[PDB]
Amino acid sequence: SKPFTLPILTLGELTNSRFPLPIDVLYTNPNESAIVQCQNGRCTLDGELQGTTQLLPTGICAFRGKVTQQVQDEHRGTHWNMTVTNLNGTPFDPTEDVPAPLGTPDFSGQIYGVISQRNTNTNLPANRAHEAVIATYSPKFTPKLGNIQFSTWETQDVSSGQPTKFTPVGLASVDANSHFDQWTLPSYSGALTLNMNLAPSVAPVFPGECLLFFRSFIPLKGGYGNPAIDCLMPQEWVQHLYQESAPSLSDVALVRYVNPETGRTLFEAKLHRNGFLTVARNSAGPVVAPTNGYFRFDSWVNQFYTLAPM
Amino acid sequence: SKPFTLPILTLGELTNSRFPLPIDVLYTNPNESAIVQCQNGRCTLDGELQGTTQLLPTGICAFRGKVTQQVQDEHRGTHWNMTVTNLNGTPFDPTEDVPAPLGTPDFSGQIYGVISQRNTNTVPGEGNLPANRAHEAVIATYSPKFTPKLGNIQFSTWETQDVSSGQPTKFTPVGLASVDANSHFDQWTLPSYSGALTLNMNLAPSVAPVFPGECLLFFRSFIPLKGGYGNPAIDCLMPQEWVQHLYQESAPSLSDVALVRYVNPETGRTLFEAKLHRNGFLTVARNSAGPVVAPTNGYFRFDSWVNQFYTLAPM
Ligand SMILES: C[C@@H]1O[C@@H](O[C@H]2[C@H](O[C@H]3[C@H](O)[C@@H](O)[C@@H](O)O[C@@H]3CO)O[C@H](CO)[C@H](O)[C@@H]2O)[C@@H](O)[C@H](O)[C@@H]1O
Ligand SMILES: C[C@@H]1O[C@@H](O[C@H]2[C@H](O[C@H]3[C@H](O)[C@@H](O)[C@@H](O)O[C@@H]3CO)O[C@H](CO)[C@H](O)[C@@H]2O)[C@@H](O)[C@H](O)[C@@H]1O
Ligand SMILES: C[C@@H]1O[C@@H](O[C@H]2[C@H](O[C@H]3[C@H](O)[C@@H](O)[C@@H](O)O[C@@H]3CO)O[C@H](CO)[C@H](O)[C@@H]2O)[C@@H](O)[C@H](O)[C@@H]1O
Repeated sequence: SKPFTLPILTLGELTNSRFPLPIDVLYTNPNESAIVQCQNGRCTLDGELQGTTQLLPTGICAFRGKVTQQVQDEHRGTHWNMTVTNLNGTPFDPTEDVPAPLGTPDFSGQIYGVISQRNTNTNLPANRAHEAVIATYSPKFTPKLGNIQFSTWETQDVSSGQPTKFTPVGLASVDANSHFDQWTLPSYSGALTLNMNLAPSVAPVFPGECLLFFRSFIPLKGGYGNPAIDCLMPQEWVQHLYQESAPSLSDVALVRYVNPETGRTLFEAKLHRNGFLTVARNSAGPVVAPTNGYFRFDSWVNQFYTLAPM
Repeated sequence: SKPFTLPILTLGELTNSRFPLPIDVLYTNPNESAIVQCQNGRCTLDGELQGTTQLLPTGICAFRGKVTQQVQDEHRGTHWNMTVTNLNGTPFDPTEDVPAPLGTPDFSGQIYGVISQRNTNTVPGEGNLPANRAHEAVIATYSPKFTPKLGNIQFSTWETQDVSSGQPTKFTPVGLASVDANSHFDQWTLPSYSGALTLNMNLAPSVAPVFPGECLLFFRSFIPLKGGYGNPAIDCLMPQEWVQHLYQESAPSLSDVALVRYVNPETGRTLFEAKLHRNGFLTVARNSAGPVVAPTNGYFRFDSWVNQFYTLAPM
C-alpha cells in the first residue's frame, strides 16, 4: 500500500488554489457563520479532484473562449458576451458531471484581470488586450451554460469572433456594491438554478477544533480594503495528491508543522480525507510562525484523536 | 539512493517555467543561432535550482517592491522607478550569488502586466483599511534602467498620475506590450541585470546538443500581446512542475543523461524518445523545426540512465 506523503514546501514555496497568489499566512476563523464549500483547491487525500478543481496554476479563475458581441448591462462600463470552452480549448460539454468548466471562479465578487485576444485570421495575426471585470454574481455569469459576460473600461477595441483569454489579477473593488464574499458560490447556470456536482462542504466535527486555511491577500483595482482568499490546501498539495494517489488508511492524517532549522514541532493538525485541515485553536487570525515551516505527515489516526492545543 | 522520476503530467497539465502560461506544444528549432542560456526554469536533475529560478508559479516574471518616484524617460508614457525586494518581501542582498532577484524576467522585451499597490497607512474613516490602485504597466527589460541586481527597476504606465510613491507595489505579468521592431523582443537575449555595460554573473550555463543529429526540445507557450501583430512564443527547457518535482526529490543523477520516452497512455505506445541531460534540458534526434504534433495526453516517462554512446531513435 503506497505510503501517503505531502510535499516538503515551506509556506513561502506554496501558492493558493483559489486565486493565482502566493500563500501569505496560515489563518483560522472559528466563528465563521458561512458554509465553507469552495470548489477550487478541492482534492481528496487519495488524489480525486473535486468541484471545479484542475491542475494548472494558470487555470485558476481563468477563462478561454470567444467574444460573441457587445451587450448592454446596468453595470458601469462596456460589456461583452463571451462563450467559454474548457481551458484546453475543447468545447465545454454541459452534461459532464462538474459544476462548471474547471478553473471557473468559486466566489462572489468583481474579478479584475486582463482580456486578451489573438485573431485567427492573418502573415501575422492582430492582437489586443484590455483590463476587464467579471461580476460572478451577475445573472449573466453562466459558465455552466457555456458563456459569461465581462466589462471593460475600453469602449470599443474588443473583437467579436476571435479567441479570447482572461488572465485574473485581483478584485475590482470590495465596496458594498461589488458583492465580494469568498464563501458565496456563484450560480453557475444562472440566477434561480441549483448548482450541481459540488465538492462537499467542510467543517470541524470535534469540539475545540476549527478549520485552518492557507490565506493569500488579493490585489485591488481601487478603493479601500485588504481582501483575502482562503484555500483549504495549496495548489501544490492538489498537484502532489493527484500524482501520488496514495490510499487513505483512515479518515484523518495527523500532520505536524515543523521548524526544520530545529526539528521542533510548532503545532499539529488533522488533515481530513476530503482534503482540509483542522486545528485545536479558539481564536481567529493569523498563525504567527516562520515561513520556512512546513507540514510533515506523521501517521494515520482515529477520528477521535485529540489534537494538542495550538 | 532514490530512483529518479518525472511527474506523470500530460502536456495539458504543465505550465511554462519562464512566463505564467500553460504549455501549448513541444517544439524544436535546430537552426537557432542564438546561445540558449535562459535563467528561469533551470534545475539540475538532482534538484539544484540555478539562475533566477524559484518554485512559485506566481513568482515567474513577477516583482515586489515600492515605487520611489516618477522619473523622466525619452520614451512615450509615464515612467516610475520602483525598488525591488525578494518575492518573499525580505530585502534583496546584491551580494548573493544569483544573477538578480529570483523570478526576474530572463529575456529582452516589453513585458506587459498590472502594477498594483496596497498602501501601508490605513484610514480610520474607512474602517482602518488601506487605499489601493492598479494600472496596466510595461517593463522594458532591455532598458538601461532595468537594474534588478542593483535593487530597482523602471516601469511605464498609460496612467499619468495615479501611482503612489512610498507604497508597497506588485507587478503581475500578463504578456508582452508589442513585438514590433522597436520593442526588442528576443527570448534568448538576457537582460543586463546590473545595467548597461555590466557583466551578468552567477548565470545558469548555456545548453546545447553534443551529438550529431540532435537538437534541443522545448516546451513552448504562446504569450499574449497588448497590441500589434504577431504570435510570440516563450520556450522553456523544462516546465515549472518538473522544476518543482526535481527540487523535491533530489534524486542522485547516475549518469549524464536520462533516457525518457514520450508515451501515449491510451495505447501505451512510445511516440518518440529523448535525452534528458543532467543540467536540465532535453534533446531529440530531429532535423526539422516546428511543433511536435502529438496528443496532449502524452507524457514523458523515465526509462533508464544511459552512457555517452547512446544514439536516439529519430522522431
Ligand atoms: C481609494 C482610491 O481608489 C481609487 O480611486 C478611484 C475610484 O475608485 C473607487 C472604486 O472604483 C469604487 O469601486 C470604490 O471602491 O471606491 C473607490 C474610491 O474609494 O474611482 C474613481 C472613478 O470613479 C477614480 O478612478 C479614482 O481614482 C484609486 O485610483 C486612488 O488612488 C485611491 O487609492
Ligand atoms: C531613481 C533614479 O531615477 C531616475 O532619475 C530621476 C532622478 O532621480 C534622482 C533621485 O531623486 C535622487 O534621490 C538621487 O538618487 O539622484 C537621482 C538621479 O538624479 O530624479 C529626477 C527628478 O526630476 C528625475 O525624476 C530623474 O528621472 C534615473 O535616471 C536614475 O538612474 C535613478 O534610477
Ligand atoms: C493590430 C492592432 O493593435 C492594436 O492597435 C493599437 C495600437 O497598437 C500598436 C502598438 O502600440 C505598437 O507597439 C505596434 O505593435 O503597433 C500596434 C498597432 O498595430 O496602438 C494605438 C495607440 O497608439 C491604439 O491603441 C490601437 O488600438 C489593437 O488595439 C487593435 O485592435 C489591433 O489588433
